[PDB]
Amino acid sequence: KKVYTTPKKIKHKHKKVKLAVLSYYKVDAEGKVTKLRRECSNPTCGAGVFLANHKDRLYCGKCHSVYKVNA
Amino acid sequence: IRRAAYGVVRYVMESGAKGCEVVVSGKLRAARAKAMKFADGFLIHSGQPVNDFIDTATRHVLMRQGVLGIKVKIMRDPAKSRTGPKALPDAVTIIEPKEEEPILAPSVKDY
Amino acid sequence: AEKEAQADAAAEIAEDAAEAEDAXXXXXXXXXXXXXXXXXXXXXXXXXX
RNA sequence: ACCCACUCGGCACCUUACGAGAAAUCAAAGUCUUUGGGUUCUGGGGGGAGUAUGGUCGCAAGGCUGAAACUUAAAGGAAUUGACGGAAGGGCACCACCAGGAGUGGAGCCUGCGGCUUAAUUUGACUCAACACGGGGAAACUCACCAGGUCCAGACACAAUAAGGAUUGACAGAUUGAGAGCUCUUUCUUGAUUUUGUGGGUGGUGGUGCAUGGCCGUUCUUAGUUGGUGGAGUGAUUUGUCUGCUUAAUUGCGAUAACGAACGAGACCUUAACCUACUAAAUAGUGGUGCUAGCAUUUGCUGGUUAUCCACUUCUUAGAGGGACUAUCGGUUUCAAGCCGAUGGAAGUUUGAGGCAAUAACAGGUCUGUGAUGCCCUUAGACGUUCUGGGCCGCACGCGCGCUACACUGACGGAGCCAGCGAGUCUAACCUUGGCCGAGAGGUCUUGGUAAUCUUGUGAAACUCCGUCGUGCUGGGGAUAGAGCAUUGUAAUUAUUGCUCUUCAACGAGGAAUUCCUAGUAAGCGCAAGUCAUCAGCUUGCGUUGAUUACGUCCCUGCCCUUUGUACACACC
Ligand SMILES: [Mg+2]
Ligand SMILES: [Mg+2]
Ligand SMILES: [Mg+2]
Ligand SMILES: [Mg+2]
Ligand SMILES: [Mg+2]
Ligand SMILES: [Mg+2]
Ligand SMILES: [Mg+2]
Ligand SMILES: [Mg+2]
Ligand SMILES: [Mg+2]
Ligand SMILES: [Mg+2]
Ligand SMILES: [Mg+2]
Ligand SMILES: [Mg+2]
Ligand SMILES: [Mg+2]
Ligand SMILES: [Mg+2]
Ligand SMILES: [Mg+2]
Ligand SMILES: [Mg+2]
Ligand SMILES: [Mg+2]
Ligand SMILES: [Mg+2]
Ligand SMILES: [Mg+2]
Ligand SMILES: [Mg+2]
Ligand SMILES: [Mg+2]
Ligand SMILES: [Mg+2]
Ligand SMILES: [Mg+2]
Ligand SMILES: [Mg+2]
Ligand SMILES: [Zn+2]
Repeated sequence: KKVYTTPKKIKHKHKKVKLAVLSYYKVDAEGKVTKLRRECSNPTCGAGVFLANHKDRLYCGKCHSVYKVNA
Repeated sequence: IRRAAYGVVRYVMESGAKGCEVVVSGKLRAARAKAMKFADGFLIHSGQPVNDFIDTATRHVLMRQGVLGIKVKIMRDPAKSRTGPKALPDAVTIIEPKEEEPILAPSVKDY
Repeated sequence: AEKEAQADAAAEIAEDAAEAEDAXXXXXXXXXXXXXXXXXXXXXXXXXX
C-alpha cells in the first residue's frame, strides 16, 4: 500500500483528574454538618448530588449536562 | 479418505439404492487440488427423471489445511416409487404371450 | 481400504438393526419474583431546600 | 521361340505356425531347464571414452591394439495407451463460406476499455471465451479511492491500578466543517460495568482464484463413456466401439470374432400451435329478455344499463383426456436404414423454441456475493467502523458495444386507430382512473385495486387516411449553448430528470476492413419487467408490421474424426 505519513502531534484521551474530593461539607465543633456546593432541584437527582462552581455557573453533573441553574 | 467414501457408497448401496455417486473435491495434505468420483451401480443424468429419481447434496467440510467439497448422488429405485412414475421413460416392457393348444374341431358349449 | 470400507457398512448395519429394537425442579421464575415480592426491600427519602 | 510335367541349383515373394521370441517379428531368429553335431569371433549396467598411455603402421589425415581414477540408479529394447505435429485422407456449421439482407467501420452524442491527468480520479477481466461484462444506470449511501474528524463494537485468562475511588459522562467557553466534552479550560457526575500490561481473540471490498470450497465460463451449434459372456495378446491392451451408407446425433442400416446391454444423444420435461368432444365460470364472455337512448320507422339499425331475471360455453380461462407415428400413395436407395415429392392434416425442418445434459480437461473467471475458507498481512496515529467533503464523470487522444440521422418508401400538421409479456400499498404511502387548474412539464380534490375484480381495452409505436413543405445542408438533422418554469431527493454546483423559448454544428450513404442472420426468421416498431427516491441511449422477455436470398458446398476461417511420426506423459507453455 503506502504505510504512514504523520505531520506529528498525536491526540490524547483524558485523565478523570485525581481529587480526594469530598471534603466539601463542613462540621463545626461536635458535630453540626453544614453542606457546601448547593444541590440540585431535579427530582431525578436526589439532593445527594451537588453543583459545580464556575463563572456565571452552577452546574449539575448528575444530569449528564442538563439544566443550567445560575446563582 | 477412500475408507470413508467407499464405505458411504457401500452403505448407500446396501440400503437398496439403484446407484450412487460420491465426489470429494479439495486439498488433502498436498498443496494441489484433486477430486475423486466414487460410484457404484446405476445413475441417470439427463432430463426430467433427474428431478424424480436422484437426490443431490453438497457440503463444505472445513479442515486445518483448507476446505473440501463433498458431493453425493443417490439414485432411488424407480420400481418402489410409491407416489410418482414407476420406471424411467426408457422402460418398455413386453407382456409375454401364452403357449396355445389349438385345433379341437369346433363344436360348441351350452348352459 | 475396500475391506475396511466394507466393515464400516457392517458397523452401520449393527447400529441400524440394534436401535430398531435395542433396550420436579419447581418454583419457576416469574413466580419466584412474585414469591420474593414480599418486600421490606427498599429505602426512600430526600428532597429539601 | 513357346506350352505342360518333373528334377537339380539360384535371386525372392506368398500363406501357415507344429515351433521360437520381451515383443516387433522369424523356414530360421525352429529342432533350447526334455539345456551337448563341428568350429571361429565379440559382449558382461550407464558415463568416464574409443579418452589417456605404450607399441605399431602411415607422407599426412589418421588406422590396429587400448586402460584406469572418478562418477552414477539408471541408461536401454520392443510393444500399449494417451497427448502433440509447421504429415496425409475424410467430415460438420451463416459464432464458415455460397446467394443475399440489415448493418457496424465514416459523422454527432451515449456508453465501456486503454491512455493521459489527478489529492483520489478504488478495483477485477485483455483473442473466439476482456471492452452497455462484475447484473457496474456511483450526487449521500453504495465505496473499496483521496483530504480530514470520532468510536471499540479490543471475546476470554492471568496480572497491575484501585473503594481514601478502578472507571464514565458533560452544560458554556475555547476549539472544530459541525449542536463531537476530539482536545483544552472549570468542577460536577459516575461506581468496579472499565482502565493499563502481557497472552489470546476479533474485524478487514487488505493479499494470494498460482493455497481451496462452491458457482460459473470454455472445450461443446460437440458425440462421446463404460461394463457382461465370447475372440486376440505373457502383458499393458485390443475386438465389441467398423470400410461404406444414413442421421442433428456411437442416429441407424449394413459389414462383421463378436453377441447382447447400460451412461450420454434419444426418451423426458416446459412453452407456443389444434379440440362447436369432457367438467365449469357476476374476478371471463355470448345470445334472449325486461328498463332504456338515438336514427328510422313495416318488423329494422346503433348504443346505455356488476344481478331485474332465463339459457348457453363458440370466443377467454385451465383441469382431465384426445391428437402425429414424418400417416396415405408414389419416387429414390445395397429396394436397407433413410431421403425426396404429392395428398390429406391444427401440426410433418428433432412440429417450432427452450429446460435438463455423461466422462474429461483449463493453474479460464470469481477470496469484490456469502458469517464458505487455508496461509500471509493489519489490528487503535486501524487496512476495523462510522461522520463531513471530494472522487469513480476528471480530457491533446487510440479501441469496442450502442443511440440519432444524412430525408420525398420523408419530415411536419390534422385525422383514423390496433397488441402481447408484465407489475403494483401493512402495519404502508406501491400501481393510479376520474374532477378541476396549468401552454407544457406539473399541481390539486377525490377514487378502485393485496388485483382475470381497479390502473388497463395498458386507445404503444411503426402503420393507414387528408393536407402543408418541394429538393434547396430545406421545414432533412438535432449536437452545442443561453435564458426561464417544474419534479425526485436532507442534498441537484461538475448542470439527476422533465417542460418552454432561442441557439441550428457534424453528417449529401461512409477506406482498409468486419459483425449478424434462412420464416412470422431478418429487419423496421414500440412496450413491460430488471436496476430504480430520481435517472435507459443497457439488458431480460413481449407483441406489432413483415421481406429479399440459400435449402448448397469445403474456397476462406474454425473445430471434430481417422491414418502416421514421436526421444513428449508435469504431455509442445
Ligand atoms: Mg435430452
Ligand atoms: Mg459474404
Ligand atoms: Mg457492406
Ligand atoms: Mg489478480
Ligand atoms: Mg463518505
Ligand atoms: Mg469522551
Ligand atoms: Mg498478537
Ligand atoms: Mg496476532
Ligand atoms: Mg482457476
Ligand atoms: Mg445453426
Ligand atoms: Mg447391428
Ligand atoms: Mg439417456
Ligand atoms: Mg372451449
Ligand atoms: Mg397441404
Ligand atoms: Mg491464472
Ligand atoms: Mg480474506
Ligand atoms: Mg466506474
Ligand atoms: Mg405523421
Ligand atoms: Mg437547416
Ligand atoms: Mg426536425
Ligand atoms: Mg417504483
Ligand atoms: Mg424502467
Ligand atoms: Mg447494467
Ligand atoms: Mg503411439
Ligand atoms: Zn441535576
